[PDB]
Amino acid sequence: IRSHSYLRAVSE
Amino acid sequence: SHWTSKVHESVIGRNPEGQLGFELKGGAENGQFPYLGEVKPGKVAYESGSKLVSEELLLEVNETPVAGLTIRDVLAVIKHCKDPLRLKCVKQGGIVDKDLRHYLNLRFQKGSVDHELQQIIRDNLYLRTVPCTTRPHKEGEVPGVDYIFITVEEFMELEKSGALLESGTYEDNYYGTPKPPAE
Repeated sequence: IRSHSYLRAVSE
Repeated sequence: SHWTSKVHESVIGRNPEGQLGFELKGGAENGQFPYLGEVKPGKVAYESGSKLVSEELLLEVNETPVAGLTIRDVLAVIKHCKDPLRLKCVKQGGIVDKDLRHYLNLRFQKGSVDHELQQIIRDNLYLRTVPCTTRPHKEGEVPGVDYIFITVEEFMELEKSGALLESGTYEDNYYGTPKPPAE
């Protein structure tokens, strides 16, 4: 589903 | 203590009319966990084991995770389950609340039960949503499908209104997941 950039933006 | 410390499995049947004994509320379209309405004593057909208070968050049905889905999807999972229904639920109070935005901002220890559940919930919400970004469209992407391409101005209006359930930043742009449509 989500891209690498999206997941790096939000993951914590 | 853990977000998931009060999680339990309650087992129910549907009544003759095919109803649960309680209403489902909330859902990702409302920016919420699915959660129970009022649970009146006597109204629910339990099998042996744990029982439900009013307004518990519903996490799973027959080992299908439903938190992060819309109410329609939750009802669709339930319609394809055979009795008895095993519901994994957690009562609201303290750190546990039906608001998905607040939940998805919580930071849990990597590998924890709390973290694994949060990832499962995010995966569910991602099945139902197109992300928004303020970065420009690139070759190969389909607007409306891969991303909603919006301005910073627009993104901040959505943040302010609570329409984004999750947001972050990467390489000078904003990224987020809006509430899915109701239907």
